[PDB]
Amino acid sequence: LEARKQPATYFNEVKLSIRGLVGVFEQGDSDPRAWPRNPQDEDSADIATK
Amino acid sequence: MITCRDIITLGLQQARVVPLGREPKAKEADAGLTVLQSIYDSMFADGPLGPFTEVYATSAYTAQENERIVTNGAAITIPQTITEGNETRKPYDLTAIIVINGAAQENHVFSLGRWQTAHDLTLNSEAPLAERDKAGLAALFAMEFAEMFGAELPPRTTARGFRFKGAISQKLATKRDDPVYY
Repeated sequence: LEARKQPATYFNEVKLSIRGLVGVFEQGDSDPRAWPRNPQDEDSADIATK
Repeated sequence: MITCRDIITLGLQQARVVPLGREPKAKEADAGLTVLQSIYDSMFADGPLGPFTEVYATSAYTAQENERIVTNGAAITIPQTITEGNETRKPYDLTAIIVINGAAQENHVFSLGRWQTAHDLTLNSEAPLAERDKAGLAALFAMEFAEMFGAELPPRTTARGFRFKGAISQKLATKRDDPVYY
């Protein structure tokens, strides 16, 4: 392209498809949590989520 | 040194009016001088040697490119080298300079590393810009000079002379820049 004295243009249309797709994951973040499977002395053992 | 009378000898046997090997006489090679003067003088006035710039200075002025000097008493020196910011170049191919005093015109032209003179062109002095081709300048001369005689130039060599007139009307020899993609 430099031998034709032409600029080397590109249209970076593959950063747009990733930058808005990480931004969906990045907003809907999460803190962990433990679910006691049956409330017969298993909610007392849910100090784990703290 | 291609003299003026070599063109008139080549011009006349180009149009096949004098034979091969014989030279023109006195009355033939002295009417051809006044018409070969006329074509060189009608190229600096208004012709393919480019437009000119007016100037009027009564001083020790040195001439630029394409500038018609009309001073009355002065010392006008044609430059040999030009320094455009230490770009010490020679002048461009085929650019003329005119200096005009009271009644005497002195034209000039720079063709291939030398200032040709092209004024008061006698029968011994060299012809200007005939180093580029010799048999092309004698076909532009003899194209209309042959009409006073009976003959005329053949078409294979007439179009040779119209190439020489267009080779100095375009100045396309010097390389120039490419297209740019701006």
